[PDB]
Amino acid sequence: SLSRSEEMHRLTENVYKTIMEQFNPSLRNFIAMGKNYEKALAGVTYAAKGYFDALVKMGELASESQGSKELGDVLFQMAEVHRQIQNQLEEMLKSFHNELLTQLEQKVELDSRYLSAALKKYQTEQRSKGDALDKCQAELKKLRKKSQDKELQYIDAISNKQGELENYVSDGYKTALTEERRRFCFLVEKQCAVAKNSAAYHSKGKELLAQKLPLWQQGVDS
Amino acid sequence: SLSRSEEMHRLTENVYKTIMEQFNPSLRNFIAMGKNYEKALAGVTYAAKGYFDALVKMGELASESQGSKELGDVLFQMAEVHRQIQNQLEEMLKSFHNELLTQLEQKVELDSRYLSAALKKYQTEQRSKGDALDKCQAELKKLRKKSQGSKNPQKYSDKELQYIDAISNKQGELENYVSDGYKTALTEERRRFCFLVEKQCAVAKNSAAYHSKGKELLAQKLPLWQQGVDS
Repeated sequence: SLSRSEEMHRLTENVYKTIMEQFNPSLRNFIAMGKNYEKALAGVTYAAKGYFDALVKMGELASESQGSKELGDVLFQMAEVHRQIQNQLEEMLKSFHNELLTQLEQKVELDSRYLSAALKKYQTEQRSKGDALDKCQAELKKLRKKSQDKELQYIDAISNKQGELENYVSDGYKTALTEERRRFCFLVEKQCAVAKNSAAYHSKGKELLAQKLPLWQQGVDS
Repeated sequence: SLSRSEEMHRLTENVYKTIMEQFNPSLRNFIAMGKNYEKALAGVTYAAKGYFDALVKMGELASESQGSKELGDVLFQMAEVHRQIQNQLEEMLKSFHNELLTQLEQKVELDSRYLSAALKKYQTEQRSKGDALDKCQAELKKLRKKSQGSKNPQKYSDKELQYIDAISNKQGELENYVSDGYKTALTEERRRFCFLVEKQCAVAKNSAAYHSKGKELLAQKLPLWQQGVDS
């Protein structure tokens, strides 16, 4: 390591600062934004029922009519398809709250605070092994300049501190990057987890309509 | 129990009555729930945007990361799939509005008033033919009791045959008039339930296109995103 092992230290620092300065505040925004989105979804849930019952009611009247009885069956079936799709939506929504939103809230609420302490702790021991090396060198200097094997004790003590430091930094940086990568990953995963539940929503709708649509269409063209 | 003409006449009156007293009111309630449902979805549309921006921003922060840049793309793709799907919703929405709701709205608005005039016109006309028949048949009975068999003058017998002729004609016109009203009644009734189903179909057709566009975008990318997670 040259005088560039300074960069590695400085980098560990920025990684921690950036998670606090940008990552968490933006994630919070993401959460709030997601919640707003969640709230609108729940809205569709309540309104869906009013519509459902109105379909059924048209269905009943048709089933009670003088000569449009067969159409009552079409209406009921349409209401039925709506009920099932509406249920797959609620499944997705529940998965939106329980696996993405609630999770992220919990993992972000105190995260900056701990990263702060984690960073401070890192710098502290980093500053410690540095001050210990300097003072150790400020001695190998007081000796070499005074001698104008006690020297062998330092040159070999310096190199040990130089090693124990170079591998404390490199070590911090590794952890740091894990810290950064892990937070994005977690986000992506849960997103996938809900996107997967989303798929089961569209697939059921596509499926359900595929079966019934041609029949409803024929009942009309009848 | 006044023949098939009286029974059919009654069904005509009940058919118009059911369209005005139940079909139309329940249809207005249907439109009303349709609109509440429409607003709800519209609500989703707006929130969708903010969510979109958020995703993109996390994507940008990831592309500027040191060792998470890869994930930046997975987020951007998710943002994309979401934006597209969101547009497909806007569409189902537009058809839900332009083909069903607005359509049922003007159809229903002044309907019972026209159905009401239609009913009255039918009732009035079928009552004239009915009264005309009864009077006619009444003057006949009145004429017969003046009969003196073998001695009835030609003036007499000719008049009787004139009435028999007229009764036969009025009698038949009335029957068809009622018989014709009934067919039209069933058509008025039939047509509305049918129009509802049609529009419901059009919206369903739109709904399939949205749901299907969703399954392709996700079934296509999900497995790949599933990999980026695997790291």
